[PDB]
Amino acid sequence: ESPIGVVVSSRRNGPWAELTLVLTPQELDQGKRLLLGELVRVSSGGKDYVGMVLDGYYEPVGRSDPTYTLALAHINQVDLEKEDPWARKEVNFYHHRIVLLGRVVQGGLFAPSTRL
Amino acid sequence: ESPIGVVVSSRRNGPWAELTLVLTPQELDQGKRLLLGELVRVSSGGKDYVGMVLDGYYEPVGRSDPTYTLALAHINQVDLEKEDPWARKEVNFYHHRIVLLGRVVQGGLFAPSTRL
Amino acid sequence: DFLDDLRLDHYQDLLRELDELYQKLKQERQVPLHGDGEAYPLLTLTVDGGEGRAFEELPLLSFGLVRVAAVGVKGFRLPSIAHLLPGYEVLRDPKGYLEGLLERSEESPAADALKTFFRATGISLEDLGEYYTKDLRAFMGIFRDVLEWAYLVWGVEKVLQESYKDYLFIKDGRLAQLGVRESFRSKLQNYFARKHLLLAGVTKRSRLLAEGLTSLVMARLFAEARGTFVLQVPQELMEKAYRYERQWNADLEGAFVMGRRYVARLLEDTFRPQEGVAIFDLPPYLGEEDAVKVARSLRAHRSVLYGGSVGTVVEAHGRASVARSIPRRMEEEILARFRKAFGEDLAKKLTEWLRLAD
Amino acid sequence: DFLDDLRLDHYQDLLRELDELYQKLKQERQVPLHGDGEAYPLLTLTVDGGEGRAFEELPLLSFGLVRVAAVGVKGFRLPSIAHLLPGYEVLRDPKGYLEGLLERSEESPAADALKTFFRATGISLEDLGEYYTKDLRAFMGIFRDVLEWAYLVWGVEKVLQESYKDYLFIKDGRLAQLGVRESFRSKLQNYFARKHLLLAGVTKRSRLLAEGLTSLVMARLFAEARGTFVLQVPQELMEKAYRYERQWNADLEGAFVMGRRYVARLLEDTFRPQEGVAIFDLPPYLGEEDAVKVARSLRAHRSVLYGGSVGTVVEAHGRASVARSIPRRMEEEILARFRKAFGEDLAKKLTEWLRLAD
Repeated sequence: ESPIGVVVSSRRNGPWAELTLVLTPQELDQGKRLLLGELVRVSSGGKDYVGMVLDGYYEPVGRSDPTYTLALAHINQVDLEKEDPWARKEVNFYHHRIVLLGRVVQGGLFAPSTRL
Repeated sequence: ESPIGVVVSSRRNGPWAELTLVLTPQELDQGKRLLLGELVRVSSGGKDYVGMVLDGYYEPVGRSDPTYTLALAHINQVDLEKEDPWARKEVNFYHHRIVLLGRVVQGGLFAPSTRL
Repeated sequence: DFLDDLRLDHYQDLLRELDELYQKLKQERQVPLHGDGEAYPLLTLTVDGGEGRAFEELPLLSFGLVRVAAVGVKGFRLPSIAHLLPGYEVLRDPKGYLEGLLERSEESPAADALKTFFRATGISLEDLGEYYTKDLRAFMGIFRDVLEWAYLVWGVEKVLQESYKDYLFIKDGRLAQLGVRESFRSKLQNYFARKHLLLAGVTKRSRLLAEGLTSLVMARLFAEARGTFVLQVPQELMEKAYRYERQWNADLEGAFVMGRRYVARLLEDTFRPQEGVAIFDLPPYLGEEDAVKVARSLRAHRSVLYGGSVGTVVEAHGRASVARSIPRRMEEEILARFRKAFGEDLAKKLTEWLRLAD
Repeated sequence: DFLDDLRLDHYQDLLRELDELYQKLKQERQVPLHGDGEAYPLLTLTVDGGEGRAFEELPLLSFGLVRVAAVGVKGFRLPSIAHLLPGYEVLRDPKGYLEGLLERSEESPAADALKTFFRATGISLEDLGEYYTKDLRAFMGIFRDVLEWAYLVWGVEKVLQESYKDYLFIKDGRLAQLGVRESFRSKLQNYFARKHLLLAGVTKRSRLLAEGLTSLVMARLFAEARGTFVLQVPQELMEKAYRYERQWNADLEGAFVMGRRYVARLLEDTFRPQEGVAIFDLPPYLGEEDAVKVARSLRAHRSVLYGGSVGTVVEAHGRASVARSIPRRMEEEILARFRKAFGEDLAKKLTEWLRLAD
């Protein structure tokens, strides 16, 4: 019943509204993932929308160097599962893109896309 | 029976999902290399994937200027191997890209690509 | 005249000491840092963010940036102190404001810690010297120090009580204190010795030229060495640096560590000559076995973030360095209080001049 | 933690004072920079990089970055001086190093300039005091000043001789010197009065550390005013500024200008409040008529490059601040002389000392 991640950006890409979601290190360790093409609920302004997952990628969050940190933790036999919680807590982020297909209103009517 | 390198990034590039890994100076000195078109095994979440080495390139790792360092090493003679061991350890990184083809599940069934 | 006429004098002799000083380090025994042994839980002390943007970006009035906190294990952290730092008008009598808080009938959480530190070890205002009364930024130079010292003493005698037998204390900085007047550190040494405390303040990376010629020799010992070890710095390296910082560093009257200095390497492979090293100092009443057990405790908490830091040190920074955009946040709040207070139109005049310059 | 009752006592007094400082500034008449008049030719003195890259990134030995030069009209510039400056080892006894250069039988042009300065006004080593003996940084603090002071005298009595009567001398920075006894200031002051030298310490430096609460009133007049004007700041503002700056920054004993401070405006439209302003000092033996003529000379050479600078100041900076990447040039050249000198292979070890770290 809790939200999946955190929304950090939104825009309109052509005829479709889209938003970017970020999964944090605390959520990923519990096994929370988003499949591609999966249907999710988007809550905004007290109103519910149907969204679909399109893209997923990895991007650094904040001012950090994931490559150097991971290489240094690799040349040493450092098991990031449980040896170094602090290093794992700044590099375990993931980004997803979600389109807003529309919404359900009245008694099952589908309002397509959105103007808001 | 050991990982070849360290995985530093992942994303979806079109209809396929690929990842980027780095070979460190320590492993490159042992002759560990990857061939283009080679088939490798990928372990993630307890599951095994078939990967194919697609591309390889060079990119600076950390705060360093490989061109300046190599140029000044060459200008002043300097046999970098037996004279400046620490100069190679900051420039001897290589990057490889691996696409995920699918998984082998059940008793020989092939599951193509991945949504995860 | 373009760089010509170098006329360099004898510098081979300068390298002669460097050669023989390295031989002394090689003579010193190295205790291997194996993974098996006993270790102490950590309680890292950190203030951070106190200096901030100095005054040229701060409003210069009610410049509240002092914020000292601590962290423990995975949630054993103590409540943070975020002392309200007043304006310059009340600081025109540097002794006046401190007495107004120490002698105040009601004690703030910051005032309680300062009061607690005063009667725990008998610290009097005559022991603080005159550096805090020298100038304005000089007052904040050692106000943070006593606040940092108070945060350690207050937690021991008020928050933790008797259980200080299984918690290693880590201080982010050098043990040595400046502006002592030979009494601030005398009362600190015997107070710690009587309680047999385990205060081992680490500096991890130190600085490029925080020391004199010792930083050069220390740098090359680490790179040519292999694996993990514990090394006690011989007094000869320390003796040279202590007398030098007067003629190279700032007004550093009082720089020798209150005890002994130990260095260690936390990572076998580093990609760089000086990565993975940790420098920490111990009180004089701690021996080799105490130092080895302390070094093993740091290795169990080691991390790979900047250069192989101590881990709990950087975690404590995130809990005590909440400054970010202080000048924008405080300026809007300051005008909010001045608008809702008396006048109700003097604030409009105040904005007219702040927006003009500075 | 958070705000937590930041508390206030009284701030109505601060702007009550600030209101009447601005009114006092309006009392004096704003003498405008009239388009017509007479102006002297200028001769600008610059050092621009005496400290430069300090010592941290420099090889720390033979860190000679002093480069004092000058410019006249467009091409009347005098030869520059690149005075030699050995490393920390040779000047380990700072008093001894100067004596070996002052009392040497053969004096370099850089040494002759310092020697002529000492002989012209009778400045002894006791007049310098004891600040440069405290630290290597402190040694460089006043060496850049005396070299600039000597270079000014070096051109008066050797290159100009009789011609020190139709040129206005512009010196970067304030007409003040810190770190020396009152004898240095008193002897220098009366020496200029005897020769009636024209001099102006143009600063234009809108720093917030120096010139504190005074700047919060200076900015009000500059922005509200119109056109080009020259104003004599009342001594009351300097009395506030001179005394207060002792209690904010480091050992700034001695900040009063040797005379009176004048502010001026070089541009009418500026896009910003503090753009186009210029602050210059004058010796006490020059009146308002001389002050007006000095401002006309500065305006006749004005430029729009950074904030409406003086033009000849920035022009001489390009001719006298040729540092760029000094450390790369110094390390390779110093090591070049090491090989041709004794050893020819100890430099290989010397590189190993530096290659690993610093």
